Amino acid sequence: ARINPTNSALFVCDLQEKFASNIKYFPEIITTSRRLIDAARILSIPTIVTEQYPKGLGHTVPTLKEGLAENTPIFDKTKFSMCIPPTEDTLKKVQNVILVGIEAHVCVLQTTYDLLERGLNVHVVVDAVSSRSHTDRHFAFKQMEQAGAILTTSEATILGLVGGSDHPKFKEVQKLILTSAPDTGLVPLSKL
Amino acid sequence: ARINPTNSALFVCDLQEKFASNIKYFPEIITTSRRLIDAARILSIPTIVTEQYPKGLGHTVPTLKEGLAENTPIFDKTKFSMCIPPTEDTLKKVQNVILVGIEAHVCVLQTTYDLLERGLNVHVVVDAVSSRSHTDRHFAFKQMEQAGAILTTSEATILGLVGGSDHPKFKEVQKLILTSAPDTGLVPLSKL
Amino acid sequence: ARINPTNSALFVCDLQEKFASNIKYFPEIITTSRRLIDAARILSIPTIVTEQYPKGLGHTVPTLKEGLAENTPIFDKTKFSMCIPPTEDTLKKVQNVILVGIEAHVCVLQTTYDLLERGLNVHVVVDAVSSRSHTDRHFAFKQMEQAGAILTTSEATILGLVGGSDHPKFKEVQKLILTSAPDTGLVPLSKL
Amino acid sequence: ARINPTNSALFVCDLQEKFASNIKYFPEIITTSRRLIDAARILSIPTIVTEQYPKGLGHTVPTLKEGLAENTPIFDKTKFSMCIPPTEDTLKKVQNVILVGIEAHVCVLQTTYDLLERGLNVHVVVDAVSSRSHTDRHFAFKQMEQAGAILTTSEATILGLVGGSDHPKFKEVQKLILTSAPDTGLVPLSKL
Repeated sequence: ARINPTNSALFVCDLQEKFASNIKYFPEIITTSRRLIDAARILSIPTIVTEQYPKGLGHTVPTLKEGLAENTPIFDKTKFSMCIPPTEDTLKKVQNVILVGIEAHVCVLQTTYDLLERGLNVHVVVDAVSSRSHTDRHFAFKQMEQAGAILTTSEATILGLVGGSDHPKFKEVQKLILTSAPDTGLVPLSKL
Repeated sequence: ARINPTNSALFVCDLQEKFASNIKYFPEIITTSRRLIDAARILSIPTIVTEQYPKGLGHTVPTLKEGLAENTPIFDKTKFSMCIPPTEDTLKKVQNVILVGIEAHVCVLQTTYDLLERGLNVHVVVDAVSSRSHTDRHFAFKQMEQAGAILTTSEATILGLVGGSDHPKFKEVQKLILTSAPDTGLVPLSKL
Repeated sequence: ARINPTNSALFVCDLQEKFASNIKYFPEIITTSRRLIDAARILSIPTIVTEQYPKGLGHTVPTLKEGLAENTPIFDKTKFSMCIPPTEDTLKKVQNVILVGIEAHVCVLQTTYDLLERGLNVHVVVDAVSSRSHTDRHFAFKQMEQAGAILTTSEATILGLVGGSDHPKFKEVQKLILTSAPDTGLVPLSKL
Repeated sequence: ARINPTNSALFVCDLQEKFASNIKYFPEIITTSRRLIDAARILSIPTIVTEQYPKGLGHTVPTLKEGLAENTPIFDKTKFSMCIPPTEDTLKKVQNVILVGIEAHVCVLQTTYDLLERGLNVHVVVDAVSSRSHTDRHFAFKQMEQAGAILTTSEATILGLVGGSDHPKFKEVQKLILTSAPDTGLVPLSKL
């Protein structure tokens, strides 16, 4: 599974502001999710944003909306998976889904399962995906891996999409990754 | 393997009183196993409970018993695996087994092996499964995933079973997960 | 792969005296390797022991020799893999090899590759296998896992062989695991 | 996948001067990469070196060039993968690639994928591979192994190539591994 700007879509899973206080490393996950949003906008990659029950949970964080392409749709849902009817038009035109968003073990995991069933490759951006619980997040990644999803990072994805430093949009995406993505406790303390 | 209340069974492995002093995170595992017992009762999911040598090892912890459906069967065994004659008819009806309890590397692991041989999918609830030794538990999970068992968490499992906030039993199961399941030392301390 | 006393052999890899100063958790690995030596003797499981360059690295630690049955051969070698001509006949009569010993990333790993090629299932006893370096040991397990070897522990293996407390040899092998196996730093320290 | 000096090539990717201050464990990785370069020269294993945009990033670190086998090609590139036309003839002669170098999640990962696509076995030397970010490096290895790359270590590789202590070049390669390769924090802390 080799991602490029013409065979991939970005899915933004339920990144709503009323979650903030519960989600682990939420500020970092917003920062890094915005990088992927910008990258998708620069690389003309179709972006889908969902919102879980926005009547109670509010809408997508403003900063993320501000990076979205002019015609990016935002679909509301009560089903955990992002694979709802109005997303299928986008899904027919791509072979890869890049996934960011929250409750890795719920909406991100169920989405991942649905996309894999449909024969799509799923690229989970671990530094842009989190849960209320560290354990739920930790094992969400394992379940996604077991099922065949690629566990990747923001900088790996962004540079993987352009393939080389000669890419027409390399300088634009390089600006987004000038500083390393903020740490989200993914790397264990080292044994001496 | 997509779990729902109609294609799954809950298996409760040997969570007995005399194990309290020896099993790592025993109190936590009891709390979290009870959540899964409750979810199964709510969603009409058949529950099987076993006990190993109940005369020596005690009976199932009261907190767990108190959550069981009116006619949930409790079977005693000497075999490590829960796949014993009295459980065979339950297994014939289901495609998935949700697994909690102890002897992670013994009874839980051997149960897992036996179920996979029978063609069942196994969903090991890591935050509800433990051992006397941290090392035994850690590599039990690795052995299960190697064998093809799914390493999942209680909250992932509960919400996975309902699939969305419009499920008629969503509000009932939502009570079970109001607070995150207690930590059982599954996530490594991270470095900067 | 389901291990039992009639389908398995124990392979003891190069647990020699001069490694004592240059192996992480050497005393712990000897203690635990002796447990598997004991279990194999009790259960009539054929045991094969090797020695690499005994003139320059010393002989098998006395504790381990004392646990071997009256027969049990000790083969010297210069090749890293324990798969030398004298071991070929034992391998033909079994489907599983339980593996303990040192140079996880060298002698243990190469033995593992050779055995899997011969069509044998390999069960690596992680709490009885080590290296001079933590990194070499850590990724040795990952390499073994990748090739299809099972990463197991001493108690999991010993109890896995008997399958229940009604087994005629249960109480005899239970003696070997009354106390948990020594801790060889294999579990990540966890975040609060 | 059984590496020997006659079926293998060493790929050194983008270990250049301007990366020195922007790569975790750069000095360690250079020391360890030099061990593999020396081993390849000793064992007459074909070595290939790439440099990414050497106009801006400078050239291969002097110490590494000092050890290179006599007729070693060094190719420049802007594409992240080492799999460029000039490397094709080398790759048609081998079944195994040993990989060291930097942007674990960029050059090394992209090279790894390209190599695996060509039906080559990839041996990733984890103690000679790193990134600017720990998280990027950590998941680089995960993505590599998901794709089928072997995560190995320098000492495992050197000794794996010779097969035994009676190899005509064993004493020569043994000098390179007299001390353990410098630690790069790859093993999870288990005890403070």
